[PDB]
Amino acid sequence: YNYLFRLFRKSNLKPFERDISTEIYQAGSTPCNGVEGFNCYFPLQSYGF
Amino acid sequence: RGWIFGTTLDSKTQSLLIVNNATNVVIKVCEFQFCNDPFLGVNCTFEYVSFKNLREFVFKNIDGYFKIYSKHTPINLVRDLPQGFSALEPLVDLPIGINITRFQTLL
Ligand SMILES: *[C@@H]1O[C@H](CO)[C@@H](O)[C@H](O)[C@H]1NC(C)=O
Repeated sequence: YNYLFRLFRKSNLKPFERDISTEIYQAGSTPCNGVEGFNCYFPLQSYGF
Repeated sequence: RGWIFGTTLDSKTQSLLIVNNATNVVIKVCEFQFCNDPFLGVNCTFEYVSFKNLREFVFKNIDGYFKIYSKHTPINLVRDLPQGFSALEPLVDLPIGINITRFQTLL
């Protein structure tokens, strides 16, 4: 679980753009207020190889 | 004596700091929590080290590179920008990969 990838973003990256940010992704009508929930996600998955 | 560049300028996203030390120029990119009103007087993805005057600078961000051009010239008169022409020459081409939407100057 040491390896991760971003599953969601506000918009696609520009060429060689690097984005660390772990602020909560809002996927819909739920106002997330800085925490996970229904349609609110921590934007990084792990591969679990 | 320098500049801040970024999107949030709060630590929620990375930002670029450029500072002149008179001994050196110091450049650093980090998740900085910058001051509410920064000042000078007597993690981190990248780091680098190296009226009478007019100093001119051009800044642009392209394909993750941050490009700087500059020129220094004397001036004869002090009211505002002197009418005329001279071209700025490339200073540095930093491979930083950060997004920029806002900036501020360090007085
Ligand atoms: C760069 O940051 C701005 C900050 O407002 C944001 O709107 C934009 O989506 C970002 N650019 C890319 C290519 O994601």
